[PDB]
Amino acid sequence: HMQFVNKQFNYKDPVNGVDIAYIKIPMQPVKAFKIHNKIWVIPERDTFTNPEEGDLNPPVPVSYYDSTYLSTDNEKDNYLKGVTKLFERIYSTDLGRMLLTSIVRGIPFWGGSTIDTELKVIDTNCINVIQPDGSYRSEELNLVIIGPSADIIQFECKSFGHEVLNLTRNGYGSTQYIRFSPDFTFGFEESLENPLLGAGKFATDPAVTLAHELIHAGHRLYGIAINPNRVFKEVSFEELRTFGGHDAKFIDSLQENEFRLYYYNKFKDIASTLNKAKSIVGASLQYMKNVFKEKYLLSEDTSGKFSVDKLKFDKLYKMLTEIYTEDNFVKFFKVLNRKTYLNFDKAVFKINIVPKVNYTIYDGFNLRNTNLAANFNGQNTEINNMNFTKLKN
Ligand SMILES: [Zn+2]
Repeated sequence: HMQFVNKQFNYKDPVNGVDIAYIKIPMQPVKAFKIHNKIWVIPERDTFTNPEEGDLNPPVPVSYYDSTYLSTDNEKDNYLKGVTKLFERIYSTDLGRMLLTSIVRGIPFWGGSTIDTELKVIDTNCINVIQPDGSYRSEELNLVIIGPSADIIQFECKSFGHEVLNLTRNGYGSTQYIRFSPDFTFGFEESLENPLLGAGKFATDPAVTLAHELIHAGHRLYGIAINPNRVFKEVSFEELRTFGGHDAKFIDSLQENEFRLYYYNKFKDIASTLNKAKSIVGASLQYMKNVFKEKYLLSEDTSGKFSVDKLKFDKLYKMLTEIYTEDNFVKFFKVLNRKTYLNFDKAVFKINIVPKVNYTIYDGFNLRNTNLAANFNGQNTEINNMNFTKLKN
């Protein structure tokens, strides 16, 4: 049986109000599946996180629009089993296990109250969960995997903002929503080693596509995201960090080090908010004080802990910013991947990673004991054409 995903959810499965539920994104309800503590999956196209982006009608170099995708319960059960299977694959790694744990730990901070002495949740770091008796109760979560909006292949990580606070960047953190599909993959290129096998089309293992957005999710959960302002003469610092590898030192070790001490200080600001705290709204004040100490790897002192172990911050901060990277995950999955984010994808492939004969948790497309095992022939869209239907812009 499983390990990350508690049970095997079918979309047919009956609402129970706890892990199978109709919810409201903080509008009409959607069935949602709590695959793991703090992590839900919504197998719908995302019409909800954007008040403007409330449609799927076509209006970016590579794009793909189909208003009907993720419409049938047959699609939604598959979408769910895909994300599930992709969750298991990423968790099957020492890297993916550690990052999912940082993500489950990374509970968004209680910086909600105008009141300086008071801890309160921020409304947006919740969903409203309709309990079978036909009533709604707010539940905190860290992560939502949701299906895409109009552009099917527009994968991202977003979060409800604060009227004053930069939640993903002040250390607080915020509930994270990933528009993601295990139902599509993009083509990239590399001509192997056999010096040159011309211009072939390999497919991205969508476990990498998912890993990418989780690393963003982890960044934004620990409120250590880099301002999307910060770019390369034009590519996001946050993306270059997230991709990692040869790209990673395009970001100067100058801003690398100011970014680090800026977050150290926003951690200390957070450790003072707790100590100064004398009240709580809605769990125990101390229980909730100890979840954030667990989160920010806080210390011990009988007067009232307070201290940030600058040595322990360093190990968390780097784990999140410099080890949790797309490149490192590529070495673990042992797949053919982009050698840079500065790439672009060329083609869009319809895939089905659900049937174990198509894709596994341990090898993805590149199945053991087959031709797909050699030379990443699993990911090669010319050889494994039976697992990739090319589509256009
Ligand atoms: Zn990204």
